[PDB]
Amino acid sequence: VPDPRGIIINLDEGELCLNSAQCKSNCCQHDTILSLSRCALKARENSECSAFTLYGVYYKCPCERGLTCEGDKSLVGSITNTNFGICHNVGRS
Repeated sequence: VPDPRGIIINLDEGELCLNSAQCKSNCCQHDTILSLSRCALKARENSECSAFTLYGVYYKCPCERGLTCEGDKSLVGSITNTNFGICHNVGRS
């Protein structure tokens, strides 16, 4: 009996997900506070990205391989959870 098989993951983007660690592209995308979440792709250069990640669903997914999330301010009259950085090519050498 080779150890307990609890790691049942690997789902493509465009399908209904609970957390972000279930899809192949680790990005369960939140439909703005309502919580009906569907998987998506990671962010590209000059797009909004979440600089920290939890064990769960994301409002703006993190940056691609070699690019950083630039999370310095982004609070132009803040009431909801709308505070995000921009993807740029700093995390390489």
